[PDB]
This record gives sequence, structure tokens and C-alpha cells, in this order.
Amino acid sequence: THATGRFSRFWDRYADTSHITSVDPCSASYAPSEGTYVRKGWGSGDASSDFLTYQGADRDQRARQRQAVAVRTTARSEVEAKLSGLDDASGLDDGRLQVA
Amino acid sequence: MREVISIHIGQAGIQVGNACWELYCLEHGIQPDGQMPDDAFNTFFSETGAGKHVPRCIFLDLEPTVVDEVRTGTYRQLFHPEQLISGKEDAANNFARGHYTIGKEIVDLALDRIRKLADNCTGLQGFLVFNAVGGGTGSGLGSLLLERLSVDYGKKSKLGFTVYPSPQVSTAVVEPYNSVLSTHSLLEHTDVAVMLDNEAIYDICRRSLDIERPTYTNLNRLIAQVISSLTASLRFDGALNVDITEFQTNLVPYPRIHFMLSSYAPIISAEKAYHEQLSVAEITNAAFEPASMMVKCDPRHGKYMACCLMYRGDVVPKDVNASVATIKTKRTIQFVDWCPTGFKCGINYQPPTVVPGGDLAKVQRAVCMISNSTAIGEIFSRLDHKFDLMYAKRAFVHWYVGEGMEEGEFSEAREDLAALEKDFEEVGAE
Amino acid sequence: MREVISIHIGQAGIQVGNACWELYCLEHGIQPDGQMPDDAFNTFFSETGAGKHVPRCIFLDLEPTVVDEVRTGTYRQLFHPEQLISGKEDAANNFARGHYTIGKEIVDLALDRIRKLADNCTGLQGFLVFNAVGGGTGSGLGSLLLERLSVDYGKKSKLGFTVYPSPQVSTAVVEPYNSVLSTHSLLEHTDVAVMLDNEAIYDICRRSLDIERPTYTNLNRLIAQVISSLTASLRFDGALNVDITEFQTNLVPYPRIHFMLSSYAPIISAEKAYHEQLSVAEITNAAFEPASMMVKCDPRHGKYMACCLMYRGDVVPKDVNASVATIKTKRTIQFVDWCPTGFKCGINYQPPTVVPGGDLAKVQRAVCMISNSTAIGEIFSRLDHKFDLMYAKRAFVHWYVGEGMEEGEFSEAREDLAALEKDFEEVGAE
Amino acid sequence: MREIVHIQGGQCGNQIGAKFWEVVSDEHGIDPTGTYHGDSDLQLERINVYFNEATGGRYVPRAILMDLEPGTMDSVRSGPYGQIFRPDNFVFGQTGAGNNWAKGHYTEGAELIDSVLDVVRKEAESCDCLQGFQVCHSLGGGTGSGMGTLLISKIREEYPDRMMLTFSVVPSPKVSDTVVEPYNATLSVHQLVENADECMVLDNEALYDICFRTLKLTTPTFGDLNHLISAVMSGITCCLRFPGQLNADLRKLAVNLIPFPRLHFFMVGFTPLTSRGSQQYRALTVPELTQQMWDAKNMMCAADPRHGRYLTASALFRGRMSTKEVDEQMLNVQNKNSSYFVEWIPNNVKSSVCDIPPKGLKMSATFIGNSTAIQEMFKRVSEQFTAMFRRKAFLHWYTGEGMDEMEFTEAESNMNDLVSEYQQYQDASAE
Ligand SMILES: Nc1nc2c(ncn2[C@@H]2O[C@H](COP(=O)(O)OP(=O)(O)OP(=O)(O)O)[C@@H](O)[C@H]2O)c(=O)[nH]1
Ligand SMILES: Nc1nc2c(ncn2[C@@H]2O[C@H](COP(=O)(O)OP(=O)(O)OP(=O)(O)O)[C@@H](O)[C@H]2O)c(=O)[nH]1
Ligand SMILES: Nc1nc2c(ncn2[C@@H]2O[C@H](COP(=O)(O)OP(=O)(O)O)[C@@H](O)[C@H]2O)c(=O)[nH]1
Repeated sequence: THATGRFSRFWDRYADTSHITSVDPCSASYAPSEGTYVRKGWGSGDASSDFLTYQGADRDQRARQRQAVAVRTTARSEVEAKLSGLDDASGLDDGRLQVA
Repeated sequence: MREVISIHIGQAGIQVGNACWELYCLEHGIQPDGQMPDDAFNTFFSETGAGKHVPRCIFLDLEPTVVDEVRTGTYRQLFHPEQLISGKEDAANNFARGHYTIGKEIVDLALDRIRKLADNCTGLQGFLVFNAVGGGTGSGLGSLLLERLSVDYGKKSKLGFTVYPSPQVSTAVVEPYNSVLSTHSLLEHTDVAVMLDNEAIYDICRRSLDIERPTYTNLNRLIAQVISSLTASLRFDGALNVDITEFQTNLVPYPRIHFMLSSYAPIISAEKAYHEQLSVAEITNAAFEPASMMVKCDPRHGKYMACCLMYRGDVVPKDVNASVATIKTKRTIQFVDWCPTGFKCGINYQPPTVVPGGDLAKVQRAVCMISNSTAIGEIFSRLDHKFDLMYAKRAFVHWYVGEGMEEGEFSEAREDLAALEKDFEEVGAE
Repeated sequence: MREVISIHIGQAGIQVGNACWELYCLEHGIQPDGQMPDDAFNTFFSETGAGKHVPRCIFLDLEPTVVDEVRTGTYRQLFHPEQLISGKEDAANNFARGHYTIGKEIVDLALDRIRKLADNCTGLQGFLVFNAVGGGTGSGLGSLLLERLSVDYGKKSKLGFTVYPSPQVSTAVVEPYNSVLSTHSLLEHTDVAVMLDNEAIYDICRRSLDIERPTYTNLNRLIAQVISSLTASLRFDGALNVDITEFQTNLVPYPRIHFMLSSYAPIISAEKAYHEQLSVAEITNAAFEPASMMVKCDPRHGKYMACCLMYRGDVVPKDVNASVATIKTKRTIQFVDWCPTGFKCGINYQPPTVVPGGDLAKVQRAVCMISNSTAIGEIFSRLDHKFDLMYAKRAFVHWYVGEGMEEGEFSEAREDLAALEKDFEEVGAE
Repeated sequence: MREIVHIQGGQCGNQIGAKFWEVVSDEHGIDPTGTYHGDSDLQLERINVYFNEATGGRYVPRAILMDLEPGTMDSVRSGPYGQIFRPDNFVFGQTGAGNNWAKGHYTEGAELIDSVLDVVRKEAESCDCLQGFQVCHSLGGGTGSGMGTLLISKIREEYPDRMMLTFSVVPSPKVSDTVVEPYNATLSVHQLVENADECMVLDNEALYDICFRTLKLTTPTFGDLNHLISAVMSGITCCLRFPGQLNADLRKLAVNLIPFPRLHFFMVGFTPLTSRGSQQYRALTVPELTQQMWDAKNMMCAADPRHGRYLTASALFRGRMSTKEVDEQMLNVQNKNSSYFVEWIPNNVKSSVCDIPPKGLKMSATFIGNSTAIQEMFKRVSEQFTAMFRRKAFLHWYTGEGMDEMEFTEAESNMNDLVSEYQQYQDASAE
């Protein structure tokens, strides 16, 4: 209503034009409002860590990589344990001996 | 009785002061509100009749943002509101702006509050001035404040923990200009100047703390640990107490030569902690490692003139003597011919406190190595050509002239830095 | 840390890239949408903060249809939209059209996106260039892109999985022309060239998979399996790991001689699967069978110069050593006199994943044998007379000249291919 | 508490300013009715840089609008955020300038300039401390260029020490809208050289190219170009309004950017500009922001930096970042492209970090490049101006508004001198 008669016949002039900072929530660029407004937080260690997400993100990435490597190594080491358990003690020719 | 007044000038000074005062509050048990649930705090805090402790500090800046961040943060009830001093216009990386036009009224009020603070101290060991060589607020206003302090207080020991521009990486363009100006200023005013380089501390954090993305908060935390180790002998008793007055006597060979490399040890994260012994000899060797220098200046190039070692925690004089004997016998470390001893050891029985949320681990032993060595001439040599390279074309000279400076001031600062180079070369030479 | 940038040029490049990326998505569990329900994908995919994974691939073509097929198919939410680069006019099987007039702006944009891709990689093992020697886009634009890559990136290992015309069967007429031109181009740019022939892969599919009507989807699936076996060491750990940089060290004796035969084993449908043991020795023998070569080039005519084996699945060093010893003792397999070992064995613990919709069965063991041998000169000998036979009459030479080429270019390409023939003969001879 | 007085000139300037004020009100959580609805203390902490408190919770922008025709100001008032501005700051004439710099500077601009200065003085005296003025307008238009240059001269006379920042929409190289663009631009650049402390050059064709190639828009109206410009205008002064890890005001940027007083023209760009299709595909890291920032296509100036040499470059980053990461990226860019950076300045980058990114974006970065590449833009404007002035086409209107022909020669000589300075420092050798 506040618009004057001129430039009110066509409101296509005042489009959204929100393509700047139009990053979709599914995109990696998106940052919520609570994430934007943060302080350095000298007094609180939790606040300092919240300011330094990227250091925490790097620590978590390293921890996840090391845990994945550990899981892979444990499974593999079980595999070589099963493979190297095979020897003369195992009854590989027991059936042949029984048949003879 | 052992009061030390802290001054923090500029964004860098105030941001390292935040870490310093967080560390001091955690060390003395003082809560952020101001009060704690003997008399070891008197060095940094003055208690009121209500039991609340207010720090003997002064946060000076010509920009309101940094100081208002402190006024809004957790330590809003700790510091004195008038002790936080805020300007109106920033110095805009201009030494002339921060030294001649804007800095005048601000430094007048700063001296007023500094006098009020010093009137509340029975003794006064000295001033701890934390500024940024390379910014108008830090360089210009800091230089003016140091000059006024020298004029009025006189022989009070001023320890300037300055941050000098890094060799290659930097954040400013007029940084060589105002750095040269401030160095000319403080060559004759500060008693002991400690050099700090953001590049060196970044490398320290990247290698030792395994922080692939180091930041100013981590740098300030490391600097705060260094200063706390330096001042621990004032606050907590121990064998071989070393004082602010003894720093100069045992570290400064001549009045001109008082710039000092600083290095802390150990710098180890919690995950990498308790994997090594961290003995006295090992931490001393780590402190003497050139990579552990908090300044991008390889000491192998120069010769050590004096080395003050501040040990914290479970440290015994036999171990410090063995470590220093091994250091002397090491061929890589070289001392000047005219200084046979060149060592000043001081032990303290208080281990360094750990800031929650920080990366440093709880280590029972710590060393702060502050050394005067002629290697430091390298950084002045870098700034001396970075200055004259721009000065040849007189780039950014009109900016400095506009606020009441002259080309003669630039010439004088450059000549003074050349003379400082010559003095370092002379004292290094036999 | 082990990122490898994939380039797919022309219809053949993009069509084999479709199979390659389907295989990679199936191998890493990455859904076609882009994200998966560690860091093994980093060799082929770059992950965003949202968790979605985008391949480090570039689909380059002067024709819109092939790229729009990708844009419309299932993998429309996977690939980077701008990384899909589409031309407006096809090269019309003209090396000059794709190398001098149309290819300029397209290759400029390609280098722009390639710089963007490489800037996102900490490490860079190299580039995997998949083009079609025998078409204007693949030959001309591929050669131009390879030249630009050699100029700017420099020493990065470019592995060119090129598809040369088959000896007798072919789909084009000017295919010898642009094939000779592209061979002259890539003799001096690519680090390791892998030879591929549609006739040979058709024979493999018909004889081994019992497919009476093989098609491009089958061919691309086999090629994708070969490339995945080649790159498996980068993404999955195993005994005797092999590297892209180690291909050059262990495979090419001389810079000029870098063309390599490729052979995969086993190629069996599930009907014929679990009818044979499929042991390491048997699959190695199958890999060394000449029918298993993906190039119509009988290795009996020449001598093996080097042979790199990449094993996938339940393969043990004892079995691979037994198989390689048997192969060495075999008289039909002949190595050069100056290379006594000529063997580079590398095992991987990740069995080759089976593509649903493909004809290959799920086999617990696989072998990819990539061999430098002097026999490969035969294919160049065939193209060299197929070329000069047309060139005597200068058929279709006007087409190439119309877009800014010269008879000197054809003459130089023919002379360079003759020099390559002479080099192959020389290295074969004692 | 370091206030900035915003001024809008002409139709293009008024549209850009309206979009800019919409962006800033959105960033500070200000609804079109002026009340605060942001629910964040940092938003209201430094709102006084741009806004003043009304009787209630309403906040009035410290903006002053100029025009010679009332239509554009009617449009600004009728827009979505048209009611925030105080009606008294709308200064309009009655007959517009016919794309005539002479009409907008001497005949019609003279009467309105008294009211314009009255409003500017009224707004400045209310400020506690004044950082300076920012004026958004378009070179190549009558009222915009003329009255903007006249007002910049007047404000320079009144407040010499205060900062003057200009966002001038220089006429585009390839597609020109009006015929007399070379005349107006040549007359206005001469004024900006003498008066404006700091000036960003913006081009509609640079904006079109960036919105076709980076944003990949299909039908970009002028609103989109104005929105890119507004994003740059916000990002320049975000350090004044939000807490920063390494903050930098307008004067600090000007000091670190301007080597010599006459070389104060800059090319600017805003990152990250991502097409809707590739938004999920792009991952925001500081190196990604720097790579997009230093790209020539990202520059909103038509002149590409590859032809010239970067005298200086400031980069204002926004978001939770590593200062080491940022500084390393800047040093790596300098080392890799040392050929494009002036030798007699050891460090050509002024890096600033702000802790509050724009709403929605995890990180952002605005760029200000002072490079000798702008030489080619002024050279092209000269190539058109001299061609038209040799035959004195359309000169009769400018003569009939009462300004001498020698003024054209003086303006052309000054602009050529500026071009010569840029070339001199492009080919200057150390020692
Ligand atoms: N080590 C370290 N250095 C810092 C930190 N913050 C700022 N600096 C340095 O300080 C220098 C500038 O500091 P200041 O002069 O206080 O900046 P300012 O407050 O805006 O004042 P002016 O720059 O003079 O206008 C920069 O070059 C930085 O290198 C910090 O947190 N840690
Ligand atoms: N192995 C294999 N070869 C293919 C496939 N598709 C095409 N080719 C070969 O690629 C050659 C031509 O490829 P392109 O150059 O990309 O054809 P285009 O996309 O029309 O581009 P131009 O022909 O150069 O204009 C043909 O001679 C085929 O032999 C495929 O799916 N698998
Ligand atoms: N970026 C942008 N440019 C514009 C807009 N409106 C006009 N322009 C351009 O600005 C140039 C000058 O027009 P302008 O100065 O506003 O006309 P004036 O107000 O009568 O002086 C024209 O050539 C237009 O191409 C706009 O809303 N945004």
C-alpha cells in the first residue's frame, strides 16, 4: 500500500534478487543464524572451542581416519590369523587317512 | 609488594592481554567476576575491602571494538571500566596518526590512569608493555606512551613484549614503515625488548601442537604462558628466585643491546603428552632448539650473549646444572668470547597451569628461555631493506606526512636502525 | 592425499568415463545422488561440508549430445555441472577442426576448470586422460589439452588410456589421418600411454564372456575394470602397494617407449564362473594369453620389455611368486636381453566389485597386466601404411587444410611415426 | 561509533543505494518498518554506524538521496524498504538532467546542491564520530555524475580530513547505454581524481559477465547487479560493524591500498559467488575463497588484472577462520603470481578478518585491488572521448550550459596524466 502509483503497476521491478547468499541449506556453504553470531569466548573453554570449530573439525577428522585404519587393521589381522593357523597340525589330510 | 603494572596497546596487545589475564586468573584461582573463593596475587591483582580482586592493567586502544569486546565478554566484572580506555578513530596502520594527532589525548588519559595504578602499589617491579610493532596504535601510541613513561617514572623497568613483522608473511603493507619508526622510538626507551614473530609462533603451533590452522587465540595463549613463566618468580617462591631487576643485569650486555629471543618448552598437545619423559635436559634442549624460537631468526647465524632460563615445576638445581653443562658443551650453540658464563638460571616450584579449552597439556616441568644474541640483527636487516625498498619511491610517504611527520623522521629512523645493525655486528665481532 | 584428476575427451572418453565412475561409485558405496550413507574416495572424489561427494573429473567434448546424456541420466546429481563442458559444433572427425579452430576456447575453459580442480587437491598423483585417437575431438582437442598440461603443470604424470583404430575393423575413414596426427602429438606429452583396441576387446567379450553381440557398454565396462584395478592401490591398502609414479619407474625404460598393452583376467560370466579354480597361477596365465590383450597385437612377434601386474582380492605373495616363476620359465613368453627381471608385482586386498547390470561375475581374484613390449610397433606399422596410402592421393587433406593446417604437419607426423617405428626396432634388436 | 554518511546519486545510484540499504537492514535484522527483529546482540552493537534511533525502536538509515527527477525517488520510496529512509533526506529537483554532466553540475545541480549540503551537514553533525562519506553513483549520466562530483567537491571542502569513498558505475566498454557517456565519464573522473579519497570502479558489463559465468543467471535484471554491488558495499565496512579477529576500517584500507594520492581507483569483487547448480558441489574453504577472489572473472571492473600489475590489494574476509590459513593463502598467491605484483613493495596484501560472516554464508570475502590494469579502462574512455571531441559532436549542449570548451581539454589532460602514472608504476623497476 505504501507504494506510490508509479512503480506499483509493475512490482516486477522489486524482485527478490536473493541469489547472493542464496546458499541452499543442503549446500556446504549454508550457515545457520546461531552459527553465524559467535564470540571468541576467552573466559570459557567451551566458548573458545565453539569459536574454533575448524580446529575441532580437524581433530575429529584425524580421529575418524585413525579409527577407520584401526578397524581395517583389526579385521585384516584376524584374516592373517585364520590364514596362518593352517599348518601340519590342522587335519587337512585327515579324511584321506581315514579313507585309506 | 612485588606489583607489576601491565599495559596492552593496540589490537595485538589487548588480545594477548586477554590470554594473559585469563591465565593469571586461572593461576591464582580468581573467578571472572573478580573475587576468589598468601598474597601471591599482589603482583597482578589488587584486592578491595569487599574481597574482590581488580587487575593492575590498562587496556589502551584508539579503536573501540577490541576494548568493547572485553567490556562485553566474561571479564566485564573483573577489569576496571576506566582502566579500559577506548579511542574514537583508529590509527589506520599510521605511525604518524598514532603518534602525533590521535595519540595525544589518549596517552594523556593513559598516563593519568597509570599514575593512579602506580599510586596503589607499595613496591613496583616495573611495567609489562604488550604492543604490536607494525600498527599505528601499537607503534605510534605505544612509542609515545613509552617515551612519557621514561620521562616521568624514569628508572622503572619497562619490559616490552613486542610483535615484529614476520619475514615473508604479513598482514599490512605499511608495516615496514611503522615498524622502523617504532624501533627507532623504543631503542632508547624500553629496558628489555622481547621480539615475537607470528610466523615463528605459527610454525611452533603447526609442528608442536599439531594445529594445522593456528590462529591468534593460540598465539596469544602461548605468549601468555611465556609471560606467566617469566613472572612466576615474582608470585611463587622457589630455589633461585630471579627478579625483574635481575633480568637486565644478567641479560643485557650494553644498554643498546636489549632485544631478546623468547622460547617456551615444552609445547605438546594432550594426545602427544605423557609419551616422552620431558626431563629437565630434554626440555632445555628443546628450548634451545632454533625451531622453538618464537622469532623467525636462526640463532646458529649469530652468537649467544646471555641466556636466562626460567624453570617451572619439579625442577632441581642439579638437573638445571647438568642440562646447562650439556648445552655449553654442545658445538652447535656458540657463545661470545667476552661472556664466559652467559647463563642466568632461575627455578620455581609452581608448575604451569593449563587453560581449559587450550591445546597445551598439563606438564609438570616448563622452561622459558629468553636470550640476548647477536643473531637478532637478521630481522632488523630484513626490515631495513623492506623499508628502503618502498622509501626509494616514497610510497605511502604522504600518508605519514599528512599527520605531522617529516621525511627527516624517516631518514633518522632508518639511520638509527643502520646504527643498531652496526652495533650488533660490533658486539658480535671479537 | 592421493588425488588423481580424470579427464574424459570425446564420445569415447565420456562413454568410458560413465562406466568408470559407475564402477567407482559402486566400489566406494557412493550413491548416484552424490552422497554415501575412510578417505578412500579422496583419490577420485572430493567431499564437501554437507557430506556429498563430487568426482574430480572433467567431461570435455565439442558435441553437446554426449554430455547432455550424462546431464539427463541417473548421474545428474553426481557430477559437477560446470565440470561437464560441452561444445557447440562437433569436430566432425577433423583433427584440425578440433585442434586449431574449435578447440581453442574449449581448451581454455578446460584448463580453467582443471586449475580449479587441482587447487582443491593437497597431493596430485597425476591425470588420467581417456580420449579417442581417431576422432577430431579426442585426437585434436585431446592433443591440445595434453600439450597445455605439459606446458603448465609440467612433471605431473599423465596416463593416456588411448583407443587407436583396430587393424581391419573401423568406423571412420579419416581415422588413420587424425590417428597419426594425435600419435605425433602424444609421443612427447603423455608419460605412460595405454593402448586399446575395440576389435581386441570385442574378441575378448565374444570368446570369454560368450557375447555374440558385444557393444560399447561392454567395452567401457571392461576398460573401467582395468582402470579400477590399476588405481586400486591408491584407494585400498595391500601387500606390495604400487603407485602412479612407480609405473614410470618400473615400466618405461626410455621416455620415447611408453606405450603399454593392457590385459585383464578373469573375463568370465557367472555361468562359467565357479566351474574353474581361478587360482593365481591360472589367472596369471590367462592374463599373459595373447587373446586376453585389449590390443590387436600379438606379443609373440615382439619381446616383453617390462610387465606390471596388479592383483586384486585373495592373492598371496607366495602364489604370485610361483606364478611369475612359471611365467619366466615359459619359453613362449620372451623378454629382452637387457632386462633380466622385467616384472613388477603388486597385490591389493580389495576384490574387484561387480557392477550390477554387467556381464562379469563376482571373482575373488583379479589380475591386470600392463606390459611394455616391442611388439606394439606392429599397430603403428599398420597405421603407417594406412596413412601413406591415402596421403599419396591427398584424400580428405582439403578438409584438414581448411581449418588452418599444412601439408608439413602431415609430413612431420608421418616422419615422427616412422622414427617411432625405428626406435621400436632398435630397442627390440640386440 | 565511527559513523558513515551514505549518499545516493541519480537513478542508478539511488537503485544501488536502495538495494544496499535493504541488504544492510537484512544483515542487522531490521524489518522494512524499521523495528529491530534480528535476535542477536552483535547486530545492535554497532547499528549506529549506519542507522539512528527514532522515537520508538525504529532505525533510520543515515542516507541522503539526490535526484533531479522525482521518479527515481518515488521508486525508492515505493520499494520494499522504502519506508526506512527519513522523507527529509529525499532531495529532488524537478527537471532531470538530459544525461548532461554540464546540466547536472552547473545549471540544475547548483540550486539543489544547497539543500543537499544542508541535509549532509544535518546528518553529519548528529554523528558522534564521523569515519566519512560513501557516495554511490554512475559515471556516464547527467544528474548522477554531475551532482555527485559537485557534492563530492563540496564535502571535500567542508570535511577535508574525513574519509570519502565512492562507488562509481563507469560506463561499460562494449555495450554503451547513452551516447554522452564518454563526455560525462571524462568530466567526472577529473573531479574524482582531485576530490575522492577512495574510489571503486564498477562496470555493468563486468557485472553481466560475472552473473553469466559465475552465477549463471538467465535473465539478470538490474536488481541482481545492484545486489552484487550492495554485497561489496556491505563487505567493505563489515569490520566497522562487527567484532573482528584482525579488524580494518576504511582509513586503514585506504592507507594500505593507496601508494600515491592520485592512484586511488580500485577494482572490487565479492566471494563466494556460486551458481545455484554447483552450490552443493562447492566446498567453502579459505583457499577456495582466495582462488575465486583472485580470478579475473570475479572482478567487477571491466579491466582485467592480468594486463596490469597489482600495486596493492586488500582482502576483507568474514567468518570463523584461521589467520594462519588466510595469511598463508595471501603469501602463496603473491609468490605464485609475483610477476603480477609490483616489485618495490615487499608485501602487496592487506588482509583483514571479521568474525561475523553474512547471513546464510559460512564464509565470505570482499576484495579491493589497486592495479595498473584500470589504465586500459581510462584509455578506452579516452579513445572514445577524443574521437567524439575531435568533431565536437554533442558539444553544443555542454557549451550552452555555461562551461568552457577548455574544461574538456583539462579533464582529458588530467585523465591522461592518471593513465601515465598507472603505466609508470606498472613498468617501474626497483633500484
Ligand atoms: N601475535 C599476534 N599478533 C597480532 C594479534 N592481533 C594483531 N596482531 C598484529 O598486530 C598488528 C596490528 O595491530 P594493531 O596496531 O593493534 O591494529 P589496530 O588495533 O587496528 O590498530 P592500527 O592497526 O594501528 O590501526 C598486525 O600486523 C598483526 O600482525 C594477535 O592476536 N596475536
Ligand atoms: N572403446 C570404445 N571406443 C569408442 C566408444 N565410443 C566411440 N569410440 C571410438 O571413438 C572414435 C570417435 O570418438 P569421438 O572423437 O569422441 O567422436 P565425437 O564425439 O563425435 O567427436 P568427433 O568425432 O571428433 O567429432 C570412434 O572411432 C570410435 O572407435 C566406446 O564407447 N568405446
Ligand atoms: N548497476 C546499475 N546500473 C544502472 C541502473 N540504472 C541505470 N544504470 C546504468 O547507469 C548509467 C547511467 O544512468 P544514470 O546515471 O542513473 O542516469 P541519471 O540518473 O539520469 O543520471 C546508465 O547507462 C545505465 O546503464 C541500476 O539500477 N543498476
